[PDB]
Amino acid sequence: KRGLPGYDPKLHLGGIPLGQRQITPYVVSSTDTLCDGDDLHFVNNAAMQQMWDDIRRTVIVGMDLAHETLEKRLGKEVTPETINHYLEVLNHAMPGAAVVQEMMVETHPGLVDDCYVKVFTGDDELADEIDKRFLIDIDKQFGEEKAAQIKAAIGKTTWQAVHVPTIVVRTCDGATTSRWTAMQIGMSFIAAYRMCAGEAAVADLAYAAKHAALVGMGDMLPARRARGPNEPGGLQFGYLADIVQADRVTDDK
Amino acid sequence: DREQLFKKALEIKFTQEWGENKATEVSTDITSKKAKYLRLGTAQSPRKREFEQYGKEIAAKRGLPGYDPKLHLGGIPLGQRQITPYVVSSTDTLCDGDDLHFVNNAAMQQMWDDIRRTVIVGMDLAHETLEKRLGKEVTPETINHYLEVLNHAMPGAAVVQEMMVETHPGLVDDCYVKVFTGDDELADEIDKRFLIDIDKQFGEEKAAQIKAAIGKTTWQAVHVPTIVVRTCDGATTSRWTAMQIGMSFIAAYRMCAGEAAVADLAYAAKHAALVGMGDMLPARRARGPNEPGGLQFGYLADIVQADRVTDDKVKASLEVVAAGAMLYDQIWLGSYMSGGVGFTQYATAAYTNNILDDFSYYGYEYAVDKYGGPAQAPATLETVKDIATETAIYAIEQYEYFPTLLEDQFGGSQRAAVVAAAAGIATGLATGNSQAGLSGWYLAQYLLKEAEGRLGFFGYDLQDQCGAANVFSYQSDEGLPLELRGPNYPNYAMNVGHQGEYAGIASSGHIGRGDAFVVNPLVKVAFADPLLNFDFTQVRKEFAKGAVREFDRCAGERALILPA
Amino acid sequence: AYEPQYYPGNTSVAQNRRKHMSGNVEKLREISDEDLTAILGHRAPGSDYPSTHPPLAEMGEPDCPIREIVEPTPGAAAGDRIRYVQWTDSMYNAPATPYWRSYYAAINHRGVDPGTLSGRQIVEARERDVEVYGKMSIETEMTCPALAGLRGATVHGHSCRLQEDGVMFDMLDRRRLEGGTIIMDKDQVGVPLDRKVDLGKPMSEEEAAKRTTIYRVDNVPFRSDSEVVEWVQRIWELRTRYGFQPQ
Amino acid sequence: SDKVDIYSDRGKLLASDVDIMDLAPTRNRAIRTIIHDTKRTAAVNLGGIEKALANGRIGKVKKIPGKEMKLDIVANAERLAERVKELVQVNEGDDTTVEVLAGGKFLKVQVPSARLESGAEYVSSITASAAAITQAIIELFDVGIFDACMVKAAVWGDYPQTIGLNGGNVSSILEIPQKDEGLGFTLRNIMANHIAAITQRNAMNAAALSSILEQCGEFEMGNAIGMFERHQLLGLAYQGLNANNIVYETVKEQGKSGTIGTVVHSIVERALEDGVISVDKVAPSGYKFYKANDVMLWNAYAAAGSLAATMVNCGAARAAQCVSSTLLYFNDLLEKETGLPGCDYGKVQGTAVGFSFFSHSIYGGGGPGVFNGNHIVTRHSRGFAIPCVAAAVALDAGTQMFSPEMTSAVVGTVYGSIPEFREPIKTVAASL
Amino acid sequence: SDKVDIYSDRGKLLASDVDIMDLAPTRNRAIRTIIHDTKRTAAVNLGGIEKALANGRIGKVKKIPGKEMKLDIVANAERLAERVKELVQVNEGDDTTVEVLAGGKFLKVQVPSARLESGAEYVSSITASAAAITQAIIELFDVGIFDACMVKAAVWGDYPQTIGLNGGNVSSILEIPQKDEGLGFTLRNIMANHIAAITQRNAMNAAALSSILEQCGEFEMGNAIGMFERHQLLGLAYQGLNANNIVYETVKEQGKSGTIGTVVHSIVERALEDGVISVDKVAPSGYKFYKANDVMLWNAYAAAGSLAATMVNCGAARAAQCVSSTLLYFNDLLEKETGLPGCDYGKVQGTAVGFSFFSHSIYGGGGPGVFNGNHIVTRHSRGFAIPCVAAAVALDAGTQMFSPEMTSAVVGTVYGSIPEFREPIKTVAASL
Ligand code: F43
Ligand SMILES: C[C@@H](OP(=O)(O)O)[C@H](NC(=O)CCCCCCS)C(=O)O
Ligand SMILES: C[C@@H](OP(=O)(O)O)[C@H](NC(=O)CCCCCCS)C(=O)O
Ligand SMILES: O=S(=O)(O)CCS
Ligand SMILES: [K+]
Repeated sequence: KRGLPGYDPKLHLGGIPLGQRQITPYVVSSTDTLCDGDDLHFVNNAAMQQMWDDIRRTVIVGMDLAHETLEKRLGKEVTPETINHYLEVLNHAMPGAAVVQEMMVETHPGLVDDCYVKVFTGDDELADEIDKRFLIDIDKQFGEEKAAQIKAAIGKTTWQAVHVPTIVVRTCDGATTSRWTAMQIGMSFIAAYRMCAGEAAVADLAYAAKHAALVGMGDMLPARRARGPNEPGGLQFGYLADIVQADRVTDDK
Repeated sequence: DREQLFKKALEIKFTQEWGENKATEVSTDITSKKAKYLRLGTAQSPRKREFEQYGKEIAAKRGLPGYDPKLHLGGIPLGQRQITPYVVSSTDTLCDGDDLHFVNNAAMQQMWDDIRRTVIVGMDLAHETLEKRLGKEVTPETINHYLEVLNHAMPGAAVVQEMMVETHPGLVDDCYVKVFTGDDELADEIDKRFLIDIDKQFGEEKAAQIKAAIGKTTWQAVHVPTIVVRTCDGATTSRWTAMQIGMSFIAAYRMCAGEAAVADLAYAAKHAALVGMGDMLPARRARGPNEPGGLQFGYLADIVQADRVTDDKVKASLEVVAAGAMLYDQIWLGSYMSGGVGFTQYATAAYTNNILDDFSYYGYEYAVDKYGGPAQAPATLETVKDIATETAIYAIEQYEYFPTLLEDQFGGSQRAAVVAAAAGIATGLATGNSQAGLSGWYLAQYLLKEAEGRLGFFGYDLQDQCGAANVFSYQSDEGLPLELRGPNYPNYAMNVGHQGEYAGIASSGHIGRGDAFVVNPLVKVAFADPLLNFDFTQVRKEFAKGAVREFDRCAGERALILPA
Repeated sequence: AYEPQYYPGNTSVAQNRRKHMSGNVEKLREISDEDLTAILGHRAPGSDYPSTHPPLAEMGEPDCPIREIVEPTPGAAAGDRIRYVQWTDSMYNAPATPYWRSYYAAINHRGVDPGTLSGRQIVEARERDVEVYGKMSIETEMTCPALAGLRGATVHGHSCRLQEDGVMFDMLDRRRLEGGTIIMDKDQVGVPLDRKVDLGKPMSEEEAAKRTTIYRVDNVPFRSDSEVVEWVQRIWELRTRYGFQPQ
Repeated sequence: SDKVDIYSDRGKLLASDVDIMDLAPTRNRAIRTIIHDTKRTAAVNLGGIEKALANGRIGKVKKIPGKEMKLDIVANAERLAERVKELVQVNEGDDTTVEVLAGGKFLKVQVPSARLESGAEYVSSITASAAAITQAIIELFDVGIFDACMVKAAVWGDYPQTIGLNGGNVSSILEIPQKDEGLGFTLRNIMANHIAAITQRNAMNAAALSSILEQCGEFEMGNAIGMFERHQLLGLAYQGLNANNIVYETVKEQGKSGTIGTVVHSIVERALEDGVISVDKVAPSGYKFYKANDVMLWNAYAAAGSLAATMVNCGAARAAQCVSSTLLYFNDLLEKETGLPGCDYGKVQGTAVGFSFFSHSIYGGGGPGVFNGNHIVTRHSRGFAIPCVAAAVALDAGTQMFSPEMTSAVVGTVYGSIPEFREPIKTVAASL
Repeated sequence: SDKVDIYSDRGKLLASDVDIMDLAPTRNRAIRTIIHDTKRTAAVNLGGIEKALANGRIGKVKKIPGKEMKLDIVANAERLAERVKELVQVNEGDDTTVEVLAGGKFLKVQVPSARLESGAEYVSSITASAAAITQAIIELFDVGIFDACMVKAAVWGDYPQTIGLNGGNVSSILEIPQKDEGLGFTLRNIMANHIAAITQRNAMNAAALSSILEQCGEFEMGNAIGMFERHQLLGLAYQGLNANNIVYETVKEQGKSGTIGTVVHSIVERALEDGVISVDKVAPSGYKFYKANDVMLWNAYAAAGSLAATMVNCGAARAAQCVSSTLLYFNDLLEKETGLPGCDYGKVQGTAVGFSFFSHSIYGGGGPGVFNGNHIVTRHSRGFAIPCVAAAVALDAGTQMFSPEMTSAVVGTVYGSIPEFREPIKTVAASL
């Protein structure tokens, strides 16, 4: 097709192709799946690419400082009703859809249906008032002892588990995620609380989402292997252990 | 009387029905200041109805809602004003503005991937290493064998070890390496399948200029797989390239597969003979090489190839503006540095409805008549003041003669980018000096502010108010020729409606002079290649193909490894 | 002594720009204090201005020589919250232009935070101070109630074609021409009010053309005000030269 | 030669007939001592170390279960300060200092000059302090081999997985060198909130300390060579050090009823009276185009005016946010009033345009307090914008969420305890 | 208290009964002067500026057609040096120096102490020099407003689009602070090729200058506090400064027929004779497990041994590449011979494992000359690996593509012209 060659097994050194020794498959441990080693190359395995994209496209952003800005700086009341309305607006806006301006052009929802935001809180009274569609229920997901340990560590604080579109981090990079997240959090607070769409208090919400209440997957790397946040090099080993969830559903240590 | 080039597009997008917007009932006169507001909302737009329908399916499937037009502020959906299409400039394609959003346009994503996945790596130092350390002879025969090996290995296939597992060629068929050289004797012996022939791709004068700049040196134009840069990042490219160059030298020259001389080839490929698309960015907007922020404006001008195939100087400069407005405002500022709905129309203002074309042809034609021709006007502040004022005031008045033009480019930043790009490009083409063009851009910005009593968005003119003083400054972080400026030049690091237009201005002085390239002849030759997925000779035509979901050279999909 | 000159030019547009800058603007309509509070949407009409409630660690007034010689505005002295007044002005000869609403505020009002954009212009200030500004912004010739509108969000319209009735489009329909007068029955962020606020008659096309601070090729072309074009070129040239060498 | 009289934060004469060359970062003894102490002083948060140990916490959200250690750090602050001094000092009786502050919660550590003289940067203030407190705690509480890594994490945070001591308890008025945008930006990467806290919210001293640090940064950047030395020193003297009392007297004259615009008119009147500007030509309408008789001195008057306008406008509202619009409209209106370029030939106005945007939008930035001379939004002017931001932050009366009391408690207590930092105008004039 | 006798590069006594505390970067006057001159000295490549101007070129491949300005620079080096001195100096008669080198192609610029005292880092050596030469050329050729940007590009390169002066013509022995991996790495980011070129390929002086800079780096990192000060100073004295002539005499004894292994045996014999190690216990086979009577002194003998083995092995082949394997197998065999940990408790051997890999594979690195204390491959040891790399590079007779003659012509000429850099052992001993 190209008039320029590519893969050719005979270009292996000496014109001798791979497989002079028996080519054998692999059993993926704990499964009955038998596959070629090439089927486990990250390029040829969509589950592997999607695992990295789900990490890359995620940040966690606190709500408490944003709610405090609304109450103290603007004298606005924050209730379960305003939070629930904010979450509906946020799940419409986060994938790339408009909420304030006229004549906006938007992302095709069919290309960004993996994008959404859920919330969790260590405040049980607030957990019982949040719209169940958006809640990660700590008591349901973890055993009684583990749920208590999580709540004691988190305290009475509320957080947004944000997952920006996979197509965005694939076109761009992991350092896009916290910025993409903050832009649509900002738009959703403006629309849901009927703020001025661009006043001084909006910059406090931006600083909270991008910096003061941001919990990304990893920080930047130094000049020789320069990369911004949310790249594999910045992912601490304990973060990967906390991303994986097998310990939550099996007692086999 | 000169017929404005945008009138045909305004007639089509405003007075002819698009979807079910009842355009003939809104207004049939493109000069009328009044329009009948029908407030049709979502019903008028097949595109917004497609999004609404997918939003219902998504909410139902996940049990967690998504797109809903009624979640717009006040429960009032988009389209209270008539929703109109855009004509992609220089084409007959009419599309919705949503079809030009980078997320919804595969041609735009593929343009960025083709840049991101490219580096240029010299061969001379590698060949010298083989001669000095191993006493190996390098000939056209050994080079041609090396290039066959390299095109098998580069996509992710093995050449030395036993029991290697490899990338599926069907997922990486966009990956290949071509070569070019300023050594005509060597060029005539390279296997034609891999050669970028400078004499065939460029005219006699431009080919001679490229060869004189390159000298008798040889280079590899490497394009790593799109799937790799999408899974990973731009900083992967030079490393991926060096790994497979190293393997190919080992196998093709029968070196020891891992001896001290191999490290010299690695240092040559990764650092000493590497020519990437851009360097890293500082901590606040940290990124490694080959990201849009590191792409100098002159590099984008050399990546674009319209000037290589058309003698229309304005057209060639505006193909650079289209590539830059899309890459720098939509992908870079609108996603890497922000995100969400983003900045589609801040960029489309510079590549739709033949508006920037009208203003730029007007200014350039004025300058050709007055000063004689391209690159004949003196490079002085008197010339800049003349051309930029004439072009800017003409452009300012068009928004007033045509209320539909003003409604199309509804944001002041859109008007500022287009008015100033025309003034800068006309000035650059006329003087053959892109720095003169940049000075003209800032004068046009100041004229527009006093004319309309407004300029752009809240922070639009940080760089424009800094601008006039920093064009010719020689102070540490102020002075720099425009060709070497880029999205990391301090004043330019944050705001829409400037970067892509600056890429056009950077190109303008060089296009005016008939130069083969702007800042890097190696980049110019590397992208003068029809095998690249994106056609860099026709940027706007490619964006139009992507808009109507007809771009058929999108790389990196995983359909082959997903269920049917 | 020094007599301010404000801005160059000799056309009606330049004269109107100096009127807005100097505050020499005619009063054309009246708005009651409660109707102004209702349309701004910051608090219930007739209610007292709420105060800020900063943490204990920020309550202390510091020993500062500047605080001792700069008198607080009434709003700052009372500790009012920072609130805003945001306007959108048609490019079809609305009397106001965004930069000139900001110059009016910067010259004539103390303790203000003006912001200029193409489709919106804002002033943030201590609430009672922003209401004093807001009253002048709406009662004077700086506003036509049809060609301009208070919009704290969804501002689109400055550059749109006018409606058939001459009113500038508003996606949220906060104000409209209802039976011979402009009625605003939603606050500046689109929340319906429990009242109708009468902003009076629109300006005629001729009055708007005579009172506007915007240049237009079909009214007072920018090209025709030679001193303004000269002033731009002079600032551009001197900024260019001094950026190279400040001498 | 250029001479000035230096006036105090209260408009009183401190020094007469001062050559501006003697106020330069490269010649003035007080400025050199301020920079020396900026580089050698670091803060150890003992209260933070105690909480990090007791809860097995690293920074704001990381927590490793099972690593808790209940050590009485704050109650042993004096004992630990003595050991930290022994470890940080090079020789007995050298210039090392360790002072316990905030009831045992912090240590102000000043490393000896010898550590800076044998190092390339300031970072030994952080590394010697962090290593010293880590070792002192391990010794005092006899921490075993398995648990010392938790003391290490409580002090140094995520380092070396992170480039710096992210989530640690050792900090400085300065940030790590890797955060510099370019060459010579270390002294520019200091939050305006830090300056206002250090100077006790005295707006004149806040502008002075910021102007000193910004101009030390401009000198280190290479922006004060040749004719540009005079250019930057005139700005330092007139904007930063109240030369000829122009800033203070303009603010006093305009303090009761003045606005951004009346400050513009006052500055034009003064520049004309002092012979800095003159009428160039009169247009047919009567508008007077002015010429600058001394361009650099006109720039300095516009820098002084930009600060005086900030004090009048932010002072009247007692609200920091007004600084972004004040810097924009003082210079925009100055150009429209005279036909001459504004401060820094459009770069103060340009900085103010982006600064206004990034202090009122969704895209980034924040309140005025988070900005600094190394911030991408506010770096563009040659040191003439951040001194106004520092004064504006000082003048705020409870409008900000991210106030100096929230972001700068440690730096404010530690560096604010040093007189040269608290009273920079007085210190500079006295060292002549 | 620890005492040593310092011996020269030729094995001659220079100083007796020296307390190792007096050799510390924080106390030794010669080391403090070396660091002071490292920070204040920069190189201006006038030859590079000339070619860049004449061809409109920026760096190795960028070229802007139509910008050629064929200015005569090199032949005017003395006139330009005089003007650069006027611009770089702070006061007449201060400690600024400007010297023309390499027949006009280079200027050695030493900025006055005042620029470092009012700056946070060393970067004013680059910025003052770059601004000075840019201004001097604009003046000498009366360069107009439109063309000055090309003089700027010829000197500063792509800056500020790039973080540093990428493709420019002003450089230092140091790299920009943004390239540091962590805190205290600036003095560690110096190519081994630079050290070997500066010291004129004298292997002892190459190891000494590298050891001084590496240990200044370890001190700035916070790795020489408390008990670790003695640890690093013993390594500096025995490996870097030929303490008690152990390095020189081991190399002399093993120079004719010695190998990596015979150097291991010599070091074990010497450590046992000097009482540094003793038999701990004897296994049933007769194998003797040794104990370290002084762990830090044993570490220092293993550091001296690592260097002596490099000199014997790389010296015999006259080939730098042998250093990576020498550092690995000297320490691996030392552990197998004694049952005691090797130099830096496995970190010299570990550094050597990755260094061998990254000097013989496709993945990165290069020849020994490109490595440095800040390089991710070779940073791991606490300053005990790069001094051996510098000696190995010096001993190479022509096997390398990326030799000091290719990568370090500017730095080698500029800093090599300074005696303290050329002869560091002699200079350090003489300052006692
Ligand atoms: C909330 C802000 C403040 C802010 O920080 N960003 C906003 C909003 C943001 C959102 C709007 C998305 C939404 O509707 O939900 C996005 C798309 C960025 C994002 N988060 O994806 C955007 N602007 Ni804005 N923004 C734009 C513009 C503008 C123009 C619109 C004026 C008019 O008359 O319509 C004005 C600035 C100005 O006056 O100059 C403007 C303001 C504003 N812009 C005001 C909202 C104005 C309002 O209340 O209606 N943008 C433009 O001027 C054209 C391009 C357009 C951008 C989308 C695109 O490029 O397609 C969008 C760029
Ligand atoms: C200012 C800075 O943000 P912070 O103040 O660091 O949060 C920066 N953003 C930007 O410059 C946003 C640019 C794109 C959106 C605005 C287009 S006008 C960034 O994220 O690094
Ligand atoms: C050493 C360094 O390379 P350079 O010496 O800087 O070229 C670095 N590579 C790596 O560390 C390669 C790691 C992956 C391949 C080896 C796996 S054992 C990098 O590219 O930044
Ligand atoms: O309104 S703002 O100018 O802040 C942002 C426009 S996208
Ligand atoms: K990617």
